[PDB]
Amino acid sequence: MFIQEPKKLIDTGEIGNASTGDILFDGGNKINSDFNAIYNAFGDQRKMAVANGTGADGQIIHATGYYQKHSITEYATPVKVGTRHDIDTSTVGVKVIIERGELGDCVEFINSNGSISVTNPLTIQAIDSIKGVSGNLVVTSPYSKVTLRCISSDNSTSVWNYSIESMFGQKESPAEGTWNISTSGSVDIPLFHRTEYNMAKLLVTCQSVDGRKIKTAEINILVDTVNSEVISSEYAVMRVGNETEEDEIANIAFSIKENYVTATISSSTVGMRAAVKVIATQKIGVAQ
Amino acid sequence: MFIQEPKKLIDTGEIGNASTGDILFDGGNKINSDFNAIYNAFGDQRKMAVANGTGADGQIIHATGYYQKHSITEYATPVKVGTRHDIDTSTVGVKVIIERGELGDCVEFINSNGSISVTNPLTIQAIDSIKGVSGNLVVTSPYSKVTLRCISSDNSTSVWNYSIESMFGQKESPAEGTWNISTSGSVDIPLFHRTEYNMAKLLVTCQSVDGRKIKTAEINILVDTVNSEVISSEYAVMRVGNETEEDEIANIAFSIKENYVTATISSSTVGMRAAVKVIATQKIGVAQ
Amino acid sequence: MFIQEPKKLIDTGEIGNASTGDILFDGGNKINSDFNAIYNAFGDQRKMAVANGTGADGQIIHATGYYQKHSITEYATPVKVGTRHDIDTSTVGVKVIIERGELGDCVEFINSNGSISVTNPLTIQAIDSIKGVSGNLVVTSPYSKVTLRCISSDNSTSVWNYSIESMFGQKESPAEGTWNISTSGSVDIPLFHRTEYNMAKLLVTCQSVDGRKIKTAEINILVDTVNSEVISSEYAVMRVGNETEEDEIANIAFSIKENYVTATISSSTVGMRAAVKVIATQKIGVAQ
Repeated sequence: MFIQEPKKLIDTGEIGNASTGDILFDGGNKINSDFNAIYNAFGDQRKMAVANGTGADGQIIHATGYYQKHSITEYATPVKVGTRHDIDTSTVGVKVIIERGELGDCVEFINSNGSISVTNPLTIQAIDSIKGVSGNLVVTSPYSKVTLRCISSDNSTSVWNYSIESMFGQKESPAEGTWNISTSGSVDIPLFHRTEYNMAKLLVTCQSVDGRKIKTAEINILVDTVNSEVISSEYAVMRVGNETEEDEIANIAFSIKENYVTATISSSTVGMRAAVKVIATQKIGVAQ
Repeated sequence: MFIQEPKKLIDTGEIGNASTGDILFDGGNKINSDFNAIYNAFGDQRKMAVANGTGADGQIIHATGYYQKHSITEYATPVKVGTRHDIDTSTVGVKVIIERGELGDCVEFINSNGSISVTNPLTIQAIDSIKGVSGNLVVTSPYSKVTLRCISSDNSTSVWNYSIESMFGQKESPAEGTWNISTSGSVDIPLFHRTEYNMAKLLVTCQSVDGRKIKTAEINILVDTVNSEVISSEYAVMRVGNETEEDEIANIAFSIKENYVTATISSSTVGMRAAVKVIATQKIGVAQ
Repeated sequence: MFIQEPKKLIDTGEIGNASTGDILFDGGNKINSDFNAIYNAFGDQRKMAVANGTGADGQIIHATGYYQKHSITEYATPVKVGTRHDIDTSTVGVKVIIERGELGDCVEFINSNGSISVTNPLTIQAIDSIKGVSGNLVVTSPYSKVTLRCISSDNSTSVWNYSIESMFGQKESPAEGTWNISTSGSVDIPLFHRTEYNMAKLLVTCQSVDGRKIKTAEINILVDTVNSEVISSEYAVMRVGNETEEDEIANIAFSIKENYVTATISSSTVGMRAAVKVIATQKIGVAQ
């Protein structure tokens, strides 16, 4: 691997005190050290073995950043903080050890070839320990994104915590916010175009300006594109200021309006607010 | 657009072999090429048209990175790997083509002005193909964040996969971990301050040290701030080592303790563990 | 704090017109300015107080980027766009003000020591305003990740929107895609290895090639590792082209096959498609 050297700056404090040759040589080397540091942090390090990362196929600065591909033997020694790794466990699980860190230090892993599995896992040992983990962190989720951050260092205590996420998938939410129920006692909230999702899950919480009346409900909806309708299933309903055990406080209905799956929320109570959030969706794609 | 040139390094191998003029000119140009490469990867490229990105309003290095605003005509030719784009489909949908990639290569898109929609979409063609997609990837989610990564190259096979997420929203989880049920047979787990959310959804899974007894349940809770209480709706309950079809294995209750919405988990069985995770929340904000 | 100066480039347009001393001094200073800009955007700025960030413990380029630790007095003045902050509200809540932005400008916050709470919050004022927020954005979620992006500038209107996420947690999805139901009328979809999760939540949507028949359902499953079985709870079922109010359109079953929790989907209708997505999971870890 390439272990950069800290930042070097040109000592302009000299020059009319050390002739050219000496200054240009010392300067250039410092400049090269710095650029190699930067380029290797945002570019493929495997290219250093060729013209020191120069040439027509030399290193480039990736705006998206870069995750290094290192070999098993290279992971025999602790990885530096701030580094990024694209793990390959295709032929065998790999273990990575992270040097002791300091508050905020971070190391991120990616799994572009999806080799991570239970038999060929990504084992991570963060010098000292990982919170909520006994010993090493064993990652078995293919095509995953693992982020480790140091949440406590001071002195003799270097503790890290982590996050694990899928590199891919449709995670977007088509709608999230709060809307007022107009004096007319009803409000339409466009969720998404009829063609974007087949199914969606939302949470709806309606509360009066004084918080005396409030209702919350979870709703799964199915988009029936052929009949231009939307089927819904509301459950886990909870209310507080309901005058009667029959009084809804707020009713939620669905339909397609202007080609947009739409939530229509109405209520008797005046000055009712309604928070609407889509927390999941499903779109039938193409098999395989 | 600005298409950087690979990394260039100063040939200190010369100097006391090529006079100053030649070395300073060749050096400076290389230095400028490199810095332009870096600055354009982390800064606004539209500024290059002014003093080559210099001046009081010249380019700067964004620690957060930067997403370039390019024109339609500029997207007529394949985009390089490692680039970032802030898409604008306000007047018309835009198509972007990504050059053939290699394992790990990445390209990320953002939609700051929220112009993406079904009529003015973001169409992406990743040289060769995108997994789970027939032809081009058509993005219609406004204010979205799209990430494309190459998951297979080798030779004649350049396949990419993608992720789509919302740029905005409250996605945080107020609590996730595992707690022991003390010998007293009960444990309180603070979830969040009474004022942070009106509604929350959690998953609870309790298992004995030997895995003979286990229960899982999903729970939606409503924070009644006025009466300082928390209403709950537990469902999808599943158990395995239940001695009786009336034996709960573990009971979950909610209330406000010390002003924190709190989960109280108790069980007869000794040595019971309980995993608690909040997978969704809803907070009534301000309309509009 | 360190407020970088815009990009500076070496004026090769001179040299055989201004002797060495003048060019090397002016050049070096520009080079240093640029590198300080880069290093301070991707490295610890607190090190500038020592040898200007040089030395054996000097600044380094973090591939993961870096989030600066600034003091209360330093936040008395507006923060520049593109900066990253690791907030510390351990002794008192801190307020940060963001200078007016332009479309796409971004500022990101992290909370490595988890000091953020309701009593010691992170208050953010984005010059002009934040959408869906009345006044300042008040963050009370510990160990959070806050991202602010400018979604509208033009002229007199500088509006921002934000996202809040947990820095840590297991958020990965073990499976998401679409599968064809073979002519045999049944398909097995491996979800994850039996040891990865104790509980999972999935959404399943099956639709015929012509969209006349379709069913959607939400399912929570519990992995019974001791008996090598999987218990399930299917609900919120919705159908459209059901010939009978008893006709399922598609049946979903679960079990462990080859040691992988597996979904088995079967249907009478020919040419049925099935979208399967795991939107939540729970793994019993170690208490504390």
